[PDB]
Amino acid sequence: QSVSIVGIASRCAPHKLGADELEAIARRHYSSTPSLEKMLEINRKTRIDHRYSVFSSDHEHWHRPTIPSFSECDSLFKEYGIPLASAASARAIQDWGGVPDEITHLVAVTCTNTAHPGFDSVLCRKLGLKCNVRRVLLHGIGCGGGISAMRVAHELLLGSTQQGVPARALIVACEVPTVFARSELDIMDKTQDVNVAMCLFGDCAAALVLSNGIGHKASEQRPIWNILNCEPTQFDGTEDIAHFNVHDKGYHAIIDKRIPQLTGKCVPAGFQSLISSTPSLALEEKNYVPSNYGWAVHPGGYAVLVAAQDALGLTADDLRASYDAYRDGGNTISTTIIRILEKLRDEHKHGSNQKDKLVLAAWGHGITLETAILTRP
Amino acid sequence: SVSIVGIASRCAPHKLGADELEAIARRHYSSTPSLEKMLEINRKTRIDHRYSVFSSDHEHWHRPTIPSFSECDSLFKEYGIPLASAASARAIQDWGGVPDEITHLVAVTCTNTAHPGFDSVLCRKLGLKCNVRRVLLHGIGCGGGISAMRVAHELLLGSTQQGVPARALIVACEVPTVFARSELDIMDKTQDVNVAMCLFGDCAAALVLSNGIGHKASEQRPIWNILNCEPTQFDGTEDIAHFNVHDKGYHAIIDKRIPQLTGKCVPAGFQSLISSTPSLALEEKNYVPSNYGWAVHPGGYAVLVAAQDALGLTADDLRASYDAYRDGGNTISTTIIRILEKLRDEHKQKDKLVLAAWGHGITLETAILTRP
Ligand SMILES: CC(C)(COP(=O)(O)OP(=O)(O)OC[C@H]1O[C@@H](n2cnc3c(N)ncnc32)[C@H](O)[C@@H]1OP(=O)(O)O)[C@@H](O)C(=O)NCCC(=O)NCCS
Ligand SMILES: CC(C)(COP(=O)(O)OP(=O)(O)OC[C@H]1O[C@@H](n2cnc3c(N)ncnc32)[C@H](O)[C@@H]1OP(=O)(O)O)[C@@H](O)C(=O)NCCC(=O)NCCS
Repeated sequence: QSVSIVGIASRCAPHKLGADELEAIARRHYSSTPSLEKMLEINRKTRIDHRYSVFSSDHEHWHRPTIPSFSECDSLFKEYGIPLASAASARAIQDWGGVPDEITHLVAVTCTNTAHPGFDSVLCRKLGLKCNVRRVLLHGIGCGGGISAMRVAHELLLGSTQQGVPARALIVACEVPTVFARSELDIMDKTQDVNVAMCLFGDCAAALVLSNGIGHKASEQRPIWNILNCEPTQFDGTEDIAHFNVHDKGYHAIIDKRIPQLTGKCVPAGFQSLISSTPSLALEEKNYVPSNYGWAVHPGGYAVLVAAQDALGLTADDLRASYDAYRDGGNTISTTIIRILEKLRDEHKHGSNQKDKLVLAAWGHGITLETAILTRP
Repeated sequence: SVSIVGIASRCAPHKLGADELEAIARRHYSSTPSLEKMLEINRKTRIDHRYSVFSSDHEHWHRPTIPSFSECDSLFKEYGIPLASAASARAIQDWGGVPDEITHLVAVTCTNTAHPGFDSVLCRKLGLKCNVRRVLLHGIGCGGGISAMRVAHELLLGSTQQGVPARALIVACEVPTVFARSELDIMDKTQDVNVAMCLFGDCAAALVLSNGIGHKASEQRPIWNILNCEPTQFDGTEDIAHFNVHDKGYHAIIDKRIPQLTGKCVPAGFQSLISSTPSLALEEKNYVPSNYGWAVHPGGYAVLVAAQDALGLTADDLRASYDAYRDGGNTISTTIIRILEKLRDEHKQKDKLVLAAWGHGITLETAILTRP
C-alpha cells in the first residue's frame, strides 16, 4: 500500500505588488536614504515578474501613517489570510472529490500568524470538518513548512494504515507576509540595514489532500503521486541562515547572504541522505544521480535556485516549474512547494512527459533541509 | 503497542506565592478595584505553590517598564529552553536509551513564538541525530500535552507500519510568568480582572514513547501503553479561552463559563473516546467513568470539581490531578505530564487510565492508556 496525494490547489492573493507598487509605497512614507535606494534597486533585479498581496493599492494598509500593531497584524491575517486558506482548502477538496466530513486529519502551517486558537481551528468550522477531526498546527519552520507538513501527514496516514482504517489528510499552508511590510520598511529606514525580504515575499494559501488508500470511494481522484519517503537533515551551524524574529509590531526577517552558498553545499548531501534512507532505492548507484529524478525546489530566491541547479548537475529546464512559481508569485514561503506541485500536475495533464520519481527540497529554519521523494503511480 | 517508557518534569525554582505576587503588584500599581479583586481571588485558588523562572530579586519584577516582545522572547530562550533541556535529558535518562536513537521530536509551547522554534535548539543541546524528525505544535494551549501524545502516538504507529524502530521525545515548555508584567499593566489600564495572574506557573516536562520495535536491554519497559487518543471540538461562537498576541506579548482571556462547560462536555468527550476505541466500544461497562483511573488538566480548581462531579468520580480518584495543581499550579501543556509522573511515582491503581484536557478552539483532547 502507499500514501498518495489526491488533491492539489493554490490561491495567490489577488493584488499585484510589482516593483512600481513597492516603490510608490516606500516613497510615500520615507525620504530617500541609501538603504531605501539599494532595496529598490535590488527589488528590480529579483527576476520576479509578479508577486501578490491581500492589500490592494488603495488599501489603508499602504496609506496609514502608523505602523500596524501586532494585534492589528493578527486581525489582518484573520480577515484576509483565513478566507484565502478556506478557498484553497475548498478547492483542493474539490480536486480530491471526496466529502469534507471524511477528512480525518488536518495539518496546517504558517509563519505569519500566532494565535490561540490557531487558524486551523477556524478552518475546521468554515470547511465543516467533523468534530473529531485530528488537527495539527505546525510552527517554527518557515519555508520548509510545506514539505514539513507532507512529512508529518505522510507518517500520520501510515499510522492509520497500521490500524487498517481510512485516513484522508488536508494539508493547508497559509502565508500573508505583506501584513508585515510596513513594519519591515520602518525597521529598514531606522537601521539602514537593507532587508531583501521586502523584495521577495508574497501572499498565498495552498492545500493538498493525501490519502492512505484504505476505503477508497469511486468519487475520489486516483493517486497523482505516491509519497515514498520524507527525510529532513539539520546541518551544523552557528546561527540559522534565516530568522523571523518576534517584536512589538510583528515579525522581522533576517535573510543571510550565505544562503545560496550553503544551498550548493547542502542540497546534494540532503538528497544523498534522502536516497540512502529509502530502502527501495538505497542499494543502486544510479539512484544517487540527481538527473535521474524530476525536481521541485523551494525558490527562496533566484540565486537559491541557481545554486541548487548547478550543485545537482541539473538544467534550468529541469527546474522550470520552480522558476515559474518564483517568477509568477514570488517566494510564498510554506505554500511555494505546493504551487510547484500544482504546476507540475497541470503540465502532465497537458501531455507533458516527466520522470517517474520526483524530489522535493526546501530550506526550513534551524538550518534544516526538508526533502521528500514522490513516485508516479 | 505504542508505549510510554520515560517521564520527567521540572518546575521553575522560585516560588510565586500570594505574598510574592502582592508585593510585585503593589510595587508598580497603586490600589484599584480590579487589583484588590485579583489579589483576593489569588488567595482563594487553592494553589499552595506555583513557580517562576524569575527570583524575587530578578529585574523582571523590579524594572519600571513592561518588557518588549523581543525581550519576552529572549527571556524564554534564556530560562525556558534550559528548563526544557533539563526535563528532556531527565526523561531520556528515565527511558535509559541513547539520544541519537530518538527518531521523532514533538515539542509544544504557547508562551513563545520563534523561527527557528525552541525545538531546533533542543536538538543541538541534547545531541539528537541530524535527521531527527521534529514537529513544533502551536495554537493549542493547555491541550498541548495530550495533543503532543496524540501526534506522537500516530507517528510511531506509522513506523510500526514500516516495521522500523521509533522513539519519540515529547517536550512541553511553558514560561507564562514572562508575561506577568504585561498582564498586570493591562489589568490596571482596563480594570478587567484577569485571573490568569492567579493560576499559571513555569515548568517543562517530557515523555519518551516507543513503538516497541528493536527494543534494547537498556530501555525501560512500558509504563503505560497508549491505546487511543480522541479529540472532540464542541460547538461555540468564540473560544472559552484566548491567548491573544499584542505588542508586549500575549494576553490571556479566561472565560467564566469554563467550569460549566467542563461539566457538559467532558462526559461527551469521554463517550466519544470509548466509542472510537474498537476494543472497548461494545461493552457497556466501559462507558462508566469510575471503571477508569483519571488524569484531568486542572485549568482551575473549579474545573477539576466540575469534571469530578459530572463523571461521578471522587476527589480521591483525581488525587494526582489536585496535587499537581496544588503544588505547581496550572503549568499549561506540561500539567498532564506532571500528573502522569505523580501517578507513575505512586505506583512504584486501575488497569485503564483516561487523560483529558481543554485545548483552544473549544476542543477536548483525550487519551486512553492501559497497564502492560
Ligand atoms: C536578491 C537577489 C535576487 C539579487 O540578484 P542579483 O542582483 O543577480 O544578485 P547580486 O549578487 O548582483 O546582488 C545584488 C545586490 O543584492 C545584494 N544582496 C544579495 N543578497 C542579499 C541579502 N541576503 N541581504 C542584503 N543584500 C543582499 C548584494 O549585496 C548586492 O549589493 P550591491 O549591488 O551593493 O553589491 C539574489 O541575490 C538572490 O536571489 N539572493 C538570494 C535571496 C535569499 O537568500 N532568499 C532566501 C530567503 S529565506
Ligand atoms: C478562580 C477560582 C479558583 C476562584 O475560586 P472560588 O473563590 O472558590 O470561586 P468563586 O465562585 O467563589 O469565585 C470568587 C470570585 O472569583 C471570580 N472569578 C471566577 N472565575 C473568574 C474568571 N474566569 N474571570 C474573572 N473572575 C472570575 C468570581 O466572579 C468571584 O468574584 P466575586 O467574589 O467578586 O463575586 C475558581 O473560580 C476557578 O478555579 N475557576 C476556574 C478558572 C478557569 O476557568 N481556569 C482555566 C484556565 S484556561
